[PDB]
Amino acid sequence: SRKTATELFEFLDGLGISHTTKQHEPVFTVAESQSLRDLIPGGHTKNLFVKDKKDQYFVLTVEENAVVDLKSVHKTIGAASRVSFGRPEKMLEYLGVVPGSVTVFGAINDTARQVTFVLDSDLLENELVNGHPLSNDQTTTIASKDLIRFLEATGHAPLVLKVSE
Amino acid sequence: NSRKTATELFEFLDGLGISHTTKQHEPVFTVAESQSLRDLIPGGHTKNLFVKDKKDQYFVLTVEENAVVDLKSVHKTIGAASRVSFGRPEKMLEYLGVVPGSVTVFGAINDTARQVTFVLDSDLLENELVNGHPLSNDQTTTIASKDLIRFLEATGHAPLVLKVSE
Repeated sequence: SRKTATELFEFLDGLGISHTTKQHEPVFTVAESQSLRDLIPGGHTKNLFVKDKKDQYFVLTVEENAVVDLKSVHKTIGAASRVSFGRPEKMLEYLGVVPGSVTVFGAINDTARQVTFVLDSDLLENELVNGHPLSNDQTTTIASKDLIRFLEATGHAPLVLKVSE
Repeated sequence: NSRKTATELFEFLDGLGISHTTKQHEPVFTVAESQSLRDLIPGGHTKNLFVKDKKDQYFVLTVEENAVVDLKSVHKTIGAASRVSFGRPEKMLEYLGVVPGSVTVFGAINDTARQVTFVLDSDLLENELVNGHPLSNDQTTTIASKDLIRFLEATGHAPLVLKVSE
């Protein structure tokens, strides 16, 4: 069963992870999305859901303005081939999210631990990081060190690697 | 309000003598799927910021997909009256004939009242070729960067070519 935002917050509370959240209308355009980010301190995350030819799945979580070279990233992350995008059926199955609502907090839904989470080194140089708490009408801030603790608590030992250009 | 079809756009470009090529594709939404698609399509890929100032002067800033615009300062570069604010969907549809998820520099063809000032980032125009959705997000169309300027001019939009990216 996919978790709700409330269930995510409760899980963070049980872990002793502090969080704050802004409620907002979902945003879509380039200027409106940026305008919203600029009101919310911290690194804002974006996620690449990918796989290799052996059907090993990864989420690469990077800062919003970072660029990943999809032709080469496999070599950094230990993938079996050049990566391909993961299709939505496995994205739903594993992370409980749909396109437009992808979030690193989706780790909580991957109870079979099919996804390897990679966190970009530069992203974690931010004191605070942001993602949607399983809903796109909220943005939640946690400490970057607590993102690691969150992932570990869901059974996902993250790889911290430089995947951004 | 004008809301032309992709066909109408192509015919307009044909009458201008602007060569175009288009890739048909399912619409893409995720980060990796969008990037994978861009990597198959040569040229600079465009993204657009639809903004206004306190005097309700509207602008479209068209930049390369991986560029960043400093929204706190860009008004000084483009000659706006104040720090800019995002343009809301009503006016975006009224002027450009586009909705969220389908914003495109080709929407200039819909701005028949010429309410929007188009600004092209100078770095973007160093690409020989540039890409945008031809008024539909299941296609991506490539034209020469100099032809993007010709297209804008033809629609009655003299573009400002300025460094608006960081």
